[PDB]
Amino acid sequence: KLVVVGACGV
Amino acid sequence: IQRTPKIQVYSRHPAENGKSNFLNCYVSGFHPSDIEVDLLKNGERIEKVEHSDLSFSKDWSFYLLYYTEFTPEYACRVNHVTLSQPKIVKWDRDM
Amino acid sequence: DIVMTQSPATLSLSPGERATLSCRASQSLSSSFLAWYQQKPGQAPRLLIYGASSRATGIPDRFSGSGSGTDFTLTISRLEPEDFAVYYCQQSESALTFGGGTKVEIK
Amino acid sequence: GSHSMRYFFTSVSRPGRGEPRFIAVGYVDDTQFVRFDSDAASQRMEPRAPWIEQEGPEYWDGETRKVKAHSQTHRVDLGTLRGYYNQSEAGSHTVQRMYGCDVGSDWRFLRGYHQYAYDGKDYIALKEDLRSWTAADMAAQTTKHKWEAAHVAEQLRAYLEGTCVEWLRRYLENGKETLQRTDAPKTHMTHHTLRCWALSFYPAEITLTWQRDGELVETRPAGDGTFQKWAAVVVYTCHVQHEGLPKPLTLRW
Amino acid sequence: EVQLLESGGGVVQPGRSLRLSCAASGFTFSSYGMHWVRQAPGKGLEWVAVISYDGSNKYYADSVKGRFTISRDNSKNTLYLQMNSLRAEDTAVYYCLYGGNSYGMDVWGQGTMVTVFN
Ligand SMILES: *CCC(=O)N1CCN(c2nc(OC[C@@H]3CCCN3C)nc3c(F)c(-c4nc(N)cc(C)c4C(F)(F)F)c(Cl)cc23)[C@@H](C)C1
Repeated sequence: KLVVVGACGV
Repeated sequence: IQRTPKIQVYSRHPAENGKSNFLNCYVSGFHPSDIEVDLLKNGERIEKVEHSDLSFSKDWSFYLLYYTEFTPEYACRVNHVTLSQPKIVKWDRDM
Repeated sequence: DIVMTQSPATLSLSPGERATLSCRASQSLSSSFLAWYQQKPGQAPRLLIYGASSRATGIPDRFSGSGSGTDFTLTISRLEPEDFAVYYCQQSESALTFGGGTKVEIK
Repeated sequence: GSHSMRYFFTSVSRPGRGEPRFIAVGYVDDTQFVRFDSDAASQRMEPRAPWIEQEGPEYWDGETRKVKAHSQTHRVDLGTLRGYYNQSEAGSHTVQRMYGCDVGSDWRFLRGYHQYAYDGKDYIALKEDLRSWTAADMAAQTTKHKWEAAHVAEQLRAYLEGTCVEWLRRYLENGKETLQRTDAPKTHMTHHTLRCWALSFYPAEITLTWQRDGELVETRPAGDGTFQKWAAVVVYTCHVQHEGLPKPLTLRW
Repeated sequence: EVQLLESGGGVVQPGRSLRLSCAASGFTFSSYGMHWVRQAPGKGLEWVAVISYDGSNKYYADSVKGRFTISRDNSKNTLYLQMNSLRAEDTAVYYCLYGGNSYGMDVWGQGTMVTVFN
């Protein structure tokens, strides 16, 4: 499954 | 950061005359992502090309697989920013 | 944050008349995550449309949903006396967000 | 053998043709099992393996939510990175992100990856300790400081250690017929220069060598879940070593 | 028969905590994420909180952030909402909802009233 939190980038 | 794609043309199964098979062109190690890959028979492009969806390797360069139905000249034509002129690679049974 | 604006705020239609309600999303939405609910004055909300186009179980044929992207619409082909309630639009792509709600009343 | 799950995300900025194009792919070992394309009509996570279709619609709902969140993040990321680099708005730019986990033969956690690249060059890489970042250029310092202020390293570490490993185990158990399979490479020699061919094997890891008294091509997908490779030497035995081979094979003309 | 039943609502003075409990019967509670949604009397529906199927991921609205805590316990098949520092803005009818999906299955609780005054 894809990650929920931590996808925030740059 | 521009990278010249590497092109490989091959059949899914060992080519035999009068047998159903799949012609594949594999383009690997290019940047940027955009690229034009057309499989052509006797110099005429096949309209029924279906390609695997985009991905990349560890070194951040992409690869794609364009495959069609056929029966064993066929070739793969690749156009990219690095290539000044579109590059044709002719399919052959031996290698 | 996703913001859904519903129009009109209120609807004044006689029974048997066409009803069109609009829900506009702040950003582009997957069409599979929009839903349309009907709430009576004294009950809990009831799901009419899911997926912006598919009716739920036991929903009359007059209810229909359409649209994609940012703008969506709900249409009642022929109003019925029981169809007068408050209609909300909901998105579920990120968290949940209900619209303001359009109340339809008899003229 | 060690099995790995990876996710690759590519976001390409289109100058005026519309919103940037976003593609997400999920791989278990060398087999793709999901796919998201921004320009596809469905705009949902699509299955690309027979076993993954067994998952209920709530799984696809969650996957679509996560992948659209990733799409929005990358769409913002292109603009913020162009601002960081002070680049012109005219050119197109590419952003790549890869993350995943590995499990050993004992199916416990062994390694975790998180990597972010801008224009085909490394930008921000989670270290092997899984508690720190590696930043190369000046904008990468700002990105690292923002990420550390967001405490995202701990969340990513927790994900990679627990959720990625557990769901990799679940996927492998579901796909025992396909994912947990080794195919012996069918090997044969052609003489013209001798070309040693290994065809229809899985996984893609193979080693072909040529010895005299003791060219190569990257393994290409056959298209049906198996791979091909060949090694040619111009004139002597070809030795093929594979995971599915009890002992490596030797071929002489 | 699918059913959601909520208890714990009543009159509360400001600045005090209240607990809401929603019990689910007739469907696999452990697989789905659940929402708490409130409606002020005469006002439109407002989303309050959401929790995932593990209980690992929980999110709250901007208005109720920092004072509301959502929880779930799959052993007793229960979904709890703990409301702290209740104010005059927090009066509403609360519902526990299994919805916000694409396959069209939704269940709404009866809804319990939370009123804040002295
Ligand atoms: C840093 C990673 C990132 O980009 N995000 C943004 C998207 N996201 C997220 N964020 C919220 O917050 C809601 C905000 C805060 C208060 C105001 N409001 C707009 N909520 C999320 C969710 F509720 C979900 C979610 N949604 C539904 N419908 C069901 C379920 C089970 C969930 C969830 F899994 F989270 F439990 C999601 Cl998927 C994401 C939400 C994060 C990814 C952080």
